Amino acid sequence: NVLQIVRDHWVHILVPVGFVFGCYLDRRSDEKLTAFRNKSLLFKRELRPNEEVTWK
Amino acid sequence: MNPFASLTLTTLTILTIPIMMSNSNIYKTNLYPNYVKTTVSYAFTLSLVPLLMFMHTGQEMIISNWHWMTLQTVELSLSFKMDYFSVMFIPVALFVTWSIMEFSMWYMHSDPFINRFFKYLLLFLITMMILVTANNLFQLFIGWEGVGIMSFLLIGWWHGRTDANTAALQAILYNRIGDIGFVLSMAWFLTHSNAWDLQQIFMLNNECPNMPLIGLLLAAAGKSAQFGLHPWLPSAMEGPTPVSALLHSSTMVVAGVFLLIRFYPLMETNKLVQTMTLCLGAITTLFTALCAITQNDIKKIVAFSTSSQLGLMMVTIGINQPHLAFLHI
Amino acid sequence: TMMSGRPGRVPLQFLPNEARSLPPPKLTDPRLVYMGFLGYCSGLIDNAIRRRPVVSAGLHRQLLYVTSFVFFGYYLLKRQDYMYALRDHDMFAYVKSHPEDFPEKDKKTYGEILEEFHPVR
Amino acid sequence: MLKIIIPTTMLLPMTWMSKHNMIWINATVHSLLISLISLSLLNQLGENSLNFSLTFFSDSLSAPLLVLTTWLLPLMLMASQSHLSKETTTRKKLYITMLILLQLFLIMTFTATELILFYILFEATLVPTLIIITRWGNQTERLNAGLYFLFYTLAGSLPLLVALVYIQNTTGSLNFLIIHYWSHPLSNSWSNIFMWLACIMAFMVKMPLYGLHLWLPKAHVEAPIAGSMVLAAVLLKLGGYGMMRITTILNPLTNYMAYPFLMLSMWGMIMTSSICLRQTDLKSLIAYSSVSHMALVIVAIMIQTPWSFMGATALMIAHGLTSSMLFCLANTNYERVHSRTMILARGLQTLLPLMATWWLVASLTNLALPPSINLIGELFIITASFSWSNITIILMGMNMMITALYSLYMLITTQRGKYTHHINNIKPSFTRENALMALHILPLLLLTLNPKMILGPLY
Amino acid sequence: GSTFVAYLPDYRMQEWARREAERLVKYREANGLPLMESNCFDPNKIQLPEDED
Amino acid sequence: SSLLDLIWLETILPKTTSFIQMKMSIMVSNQKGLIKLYFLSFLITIMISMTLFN
Amino acid sequence: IRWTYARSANIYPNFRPTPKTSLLGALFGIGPLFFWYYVFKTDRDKKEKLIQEGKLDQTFNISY
Amino acid sequence: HVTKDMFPGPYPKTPEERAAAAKKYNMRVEDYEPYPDDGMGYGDYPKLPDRSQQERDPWYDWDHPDLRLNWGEPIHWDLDMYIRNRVDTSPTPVSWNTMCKHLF
Amino acid sequence: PDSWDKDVYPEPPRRTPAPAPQTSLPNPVTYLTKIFDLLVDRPVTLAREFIEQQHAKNRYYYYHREFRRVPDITECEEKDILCMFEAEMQWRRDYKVDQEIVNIIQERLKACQQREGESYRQNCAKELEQFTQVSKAFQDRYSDLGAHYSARKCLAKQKQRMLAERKAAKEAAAA
Ligand SMILES: CCCCCCCCCCCCCCCCCC(=O)OC[C@H](COP(=O)([O-])OCC(O)COP(=O)([O-])OC[C@@H](COC(=O)CCCCCCCCCCCCCCCCC)OC(=O)CCCCCCCCCCCCCCCCC)OC(=O)CCCCCCCCCCCCCCCCC
Ligand SMILES: CCCCCCCCCCCCCCCCC[C@@H](O)O[C@H](CO[C@H](O)CCCCCCCCCCCCCCC)COP(=O)(O)OCC[N+](C)(C)C
Ligand SMILES: CCCCCCCC/C=C\CCCCCCCC(=O)O[C@H](COC(=O)CCCCCCC/C=C/CCCCCCCC)COP(=O)(O)OCCN
Repeated sequence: NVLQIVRDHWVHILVPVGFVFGCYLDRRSDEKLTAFRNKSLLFKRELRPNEEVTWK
Repeated sequence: MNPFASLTLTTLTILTIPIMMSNSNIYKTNLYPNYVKTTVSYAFTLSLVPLLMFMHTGQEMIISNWHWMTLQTVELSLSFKMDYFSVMFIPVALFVTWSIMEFSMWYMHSDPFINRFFKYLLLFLITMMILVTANNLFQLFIGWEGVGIMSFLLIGWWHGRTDANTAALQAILYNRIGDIGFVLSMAWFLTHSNAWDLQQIFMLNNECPNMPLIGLLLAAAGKSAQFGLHPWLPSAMEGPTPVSALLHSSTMVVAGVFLLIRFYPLMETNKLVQTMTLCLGAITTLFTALCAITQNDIKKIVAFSTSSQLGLMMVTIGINQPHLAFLHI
Repeated sequence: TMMSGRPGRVPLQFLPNEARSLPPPKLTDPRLVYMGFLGYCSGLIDNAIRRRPVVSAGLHRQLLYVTSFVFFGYYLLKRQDYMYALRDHDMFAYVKSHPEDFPEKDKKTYGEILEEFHPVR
Repeated sequence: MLKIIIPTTMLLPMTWMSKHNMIWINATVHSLLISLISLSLLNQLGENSLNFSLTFFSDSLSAPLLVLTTWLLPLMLMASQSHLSKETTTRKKLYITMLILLQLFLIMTFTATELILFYILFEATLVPTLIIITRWGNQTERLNAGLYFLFYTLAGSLPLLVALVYIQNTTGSLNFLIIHYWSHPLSNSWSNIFMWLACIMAFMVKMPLYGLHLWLPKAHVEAPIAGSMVLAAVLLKLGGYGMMRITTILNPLTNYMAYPFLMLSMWGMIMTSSICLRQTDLKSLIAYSSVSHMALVIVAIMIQTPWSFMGATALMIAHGLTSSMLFCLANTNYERVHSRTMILARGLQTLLPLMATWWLVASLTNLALPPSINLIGELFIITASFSWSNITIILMGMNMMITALYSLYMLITTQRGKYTHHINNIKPSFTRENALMALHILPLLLLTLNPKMILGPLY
Repeated sequence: GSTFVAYLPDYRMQEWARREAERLVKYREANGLPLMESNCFDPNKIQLPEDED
Repeated sequence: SSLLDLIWLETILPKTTSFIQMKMSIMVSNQKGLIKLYFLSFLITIMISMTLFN
Repeated sequence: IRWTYARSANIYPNFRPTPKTSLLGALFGIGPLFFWYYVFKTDRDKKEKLIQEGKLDQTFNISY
Repeated sequence: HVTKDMFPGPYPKTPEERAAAAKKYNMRVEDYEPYPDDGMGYGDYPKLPDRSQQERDPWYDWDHPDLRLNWGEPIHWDLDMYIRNRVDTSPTPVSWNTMCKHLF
Repeated sequence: PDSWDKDVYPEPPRRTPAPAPQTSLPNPVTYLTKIFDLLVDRPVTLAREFIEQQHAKNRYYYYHREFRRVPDITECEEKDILCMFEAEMQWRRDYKVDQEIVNIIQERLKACQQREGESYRQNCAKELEQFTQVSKAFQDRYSDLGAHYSARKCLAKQKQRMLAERKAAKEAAAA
């Protein structure tokens, strides 16, 4: 019964929320170290006609 | 195309089916021994064909089918060598095993765990086939250890008996003493020849030094129960009669002589190692015959007879007659 | 370093006016969130000491602890960032005014640099 | 990397807000889910590494250890589920909190871009395990074992802090990437010799090196099952990981400074193995076998060759799994007999046949039977030592021989022969214990199919 | 998880190395080049130190 | 086990350190609480500091 | 219980430093270490001398 | 259930504590004999005959038939050395020196 | 089979002598092989054709990754970290490539040894010589670098090798 099992099983949501939140944190870090995006000598590539960034 | 490879791999493949069925319902009935015996007979009659093909023409093949891993410049892959020795020893071993299992269906009728006994016999047979058909030192070592551990498990068949346990531990001890030399040979070969595959070892070693052949001789002496390490074979009679008849009389024991046969091109280029092999064989055969002369237990007498025969085969190895030694096997 | 005697320093200023030229820390700064977590832990310990339901004894008191910790943490972060900015400013000024003590190293390539080689055996 | 750390941290509020009779279920489920998530880290490159951020990174050496650390926690929970039946809910939650904190500290220890952060977390791990040993310990010697375990490690690791800060002040950074790329040779000087000793002793005391191993049998005997599990599987590998990381800056001094240690291991791996032949306690026997294996790993690391490094990594993983399995078996026997002596419970194969099968498989794995990863690591290290010097094989061979002996000894004394008559409280094995053993053993034989995942970055 | 580990993409670049090696040996055998070269870096780019001893 | 592991390896590092620390603690802490000796030591260390570090 | 306690934990309290125990401990704990050290140092020095002299024939020695 | 006073202690020096230790170990005072008082920590424990476990009587109704021990009897210090699966000291039809000389 | 290049893995013509029965007794080998085809090789080929046509119904391609050459360690400044990183990655990729080259040569040698049978000692001299040359080159390039191998250590080894060669050449010329 909804609103009855919730008070006992809401705790199962914590870890997956941590995982997604964790994924977001990793993504935030990635944006910061974009100082060399499409600037490495090995992967210096001209952009596509409908491209803005080599990777995200 | 070329049914030689297909049939030679099919024999080993179908030898393992009852092991997979050991969790099925047939393992909980009394029909399992007949099932395993029938499987062994079918494997033997199937393996009879590649031997016939070799007899007609002289077919030899290496099958490197699965690539296990690559370590820098070394490549370890699942390779089977199906030369004359393998295609001749497989039918003989399968015939002997079929006879032994048919006999055991009568000898071990009263044993509550007879299905486990047949399961163990089949496992030993699979490990022996793996040892014989191996093309690189790692697969050969896998078979070398498998036959030894299966002998340990089968000797201590009656685990409620102290003597069976101590005999099994003794066999393990002597075989590990041989394993020291086997591992020394493996390390030497990979360090110097940069490969464990037999073809590269044969190419790169025209004048084989003393150390790898010393290691191989030590391993062969350990597993074939030569004079230095003999007592384990006679003490290994604590096990059941069927086990002694196949594992210790005609199949597992000849592993050391077979290993020396496998590396016969390198043995003929060393004169000191052949002298040591001949001397060790001579002392082994005479000491074991002298012991068997006055023994009173029939099983011990035949065990000493087997040890003397193995010593004679090593003597044959010493005088540079490997094919004769294989025929005597 | 000892920036106590730095010239033009107001004797008892927590944050001088020149500290307002630096970017203020964001409210979602990890240090601020850590300070809030410390306040929450303090509230939980306070509830445990008084023998009260630890999680839900007083929501107002826990909120007060969290807010006070956040406030003081924000001020502390501003002061710390200002001090580090001063240290870097003094560093750069000194190296600019003393070129003889910091000569430009002649850029040398590895192709013309002999390094001894030690084999592993 | 945060996708592994954040759920582990969220494990704590989950445990503390769980029902009084559901803590084990949720803890096990979410630990297994975290292990599944951490399985993604096995995807590695032949290039440098997976540099997630400025603070954490992963390598082909850290990945197997992280996966093993994440896989360990469910097994520890299942092992500890039995003997904590009569414990208050708050204290069970404290125990699970200690386990979760230890896992979190190990997870952030194995990534550790910077050496000072690595030291901070590697010393932080000392607290939860010390509390576990000294609080939930059966015997009165748990206090002395905790003191020994704490003080050996602290005495070893205190000079390491001075060495690391000195390194940062001279070179300018402790980031591992900059350390590797800007590495310079070490001159033959007394200052550099003491630098080497400070950098090495902290990790060598935790392996443990022979002669510095007095703490390990005590900390293994007096700890609960979870403590023995974690300290035998992962906490011993902290020293090996540390030496593998730190040896990049100790060259070419290590070419001749390693001689005193190599001998101590090369002889020690023999001596302790012989100690295993005459032992009246299962836990002491397994602890001494662990000392022998870690001595062999020390030799591999000090040789400093590629094959040595891959063999050491494989041996670390295999030894961790096998030792945890053996300790689980010993604890299952203890929970029936309550004696922890080898000669009391005999002929157990007559009573518990599947447990006898588990004993046989664990002994075969400890015996280094091919093609198990135990033998892969053992053989790689043996070959590398043979290349180092042709005489080493002798000692190596002896050890191998002795190894098999005591393993089968442990199999024969406890399982074969005639059952003891006066022990009649030997209940049939539970499904929980059998599941624990299966979850221990199946990963070993699965890793045997793909060795390249545990052969380190030098593969 | 075992299936996921089995089918991991070749980020270690084994087949890439195989193919590159095949192309290099093909080229060097066709044009007669002596397979692998003893020097990893061309001597034209290293400024050696004159001894004058 | 007995001679090396249980006897001498325990004698060298742990037991020697424990014995030394216990003895030093006993020597340091064993004071009767008299300010006479305390101020006598104060005077001695004052003269030592005056005559030694300058 | 008495047998196990006597085997494990009753050694050190009954241990007294005597010339016999001191000499046996010194021998069995130091002699083997220095002996193996001398053996391996001699072997490796000989190998290094042969390598420097160039007369070792290290062909096909690729993996180390 | 085991008290502090029945655990093994230090080497007995006076006959009173010698008899007390003999009583503790469940053997006669005249049969009791501790190890010599050297540095090795044998201590209080009795010096039982070095006879192996194999040559014990195979027909006695022991409480432990496999190990051929009785419950409560003093245990040899090296029991794990003689467990019938290891070295045994049973008499042989030929003397030891003669066998060694002949094989050598 | 077109799955591999024939020139990289050269193989002999291996002409086989035609059957020449001398007696009237029918050899069971031919009957066994014919029943083997009839019972195994036909259904296997049928299933392979079915699978091949199923694959042909849905075709998609994958490409070999190309890498651009980057300045190496010999043209790198002392403390410049970015070009050092690029040089290190390039050197590691080259190292893997040479390892695979040695692997190919070793496979060639093993195949020659098995194929030529008991005439291998004379009929595989060319492969033995190629393997000797490649092994010498690889040992010169990459031996004794250690567990922590890097481009700078290889460069230092190569530089000391050039020192030895130059000194020996000068001494021989001035002998
Ligand atoms: C990188 C680190 C990451 C994590 C940080 C680590 C620390 C975290 C917490 C820090 C402290 C804060 C809380 C502690 C207060 C103490 C209260 C307590 O004892 O617990 C009772 C209480 C429950 O009990 P109760 O029913 O209320 O009443 C029982 C009485 O309170 C009391 O019961 P009792 O008196 O009847 O029972 C007595 C018992 C009770 O006595 C205690 O338990 C004392 C508490 C431990 C001392 C902590 C000291 C300060 C913290 C130090 C942290 C050190 C970290 C460094 C690592 C080293 C670890 C030592 O004492 C004993 O059993 C004696 C035996 C001694 C055993 C060994 C002692 C070891 C202690 C060391 C613990 C250190 C970590 C603590 C973890 C949290 C513990 C609650 O526990 C809690 O509820 C609090 C847990 C956390 C609440 C989570 C709520 C959040 C979920 C919703 C939001 C979701 C978040 C995500 C956002 C997005 C989602 C949408
Ligand atoms: C019990 C009664 C018998 C019933 C069973 C009968 C059937 C027998 C089958 C069982 C084994 C027989 C051998 C058959 C092997 C075939 C499968 C094998 O070939 O696949 C392996 C694959 O196996 C995996 O690689 C290994 C498993 C992964 C190991 C991870 C363990 C799971 C995580 C748990 C936590 C780990 C804790 C320890 C830390 C690491 C290797 O394949 P590979 O040649 O490479 O390439 C695969 C194909 N590619 C090319 C498309 C990629
Ligand atoms: C199980 C317990 C083990 C405990 C650890 C044992 C190892 C102890 C390591 C030595 C202690 C001091 C390490 C210092 C940290 C390294 C820093 C360094 O090396 O810098 C040196 C400084 O080196 C030192 O000062 C070291 C002096 C040692 C002082 C403390 C002695 C401690 C005992 C030493 C003997 C025991 C060491 C081995 C013990 C083995 C374990 C039992 C250079 O400094 P500069 O003066 O600027 O350079 C000179 C040129 N201008």
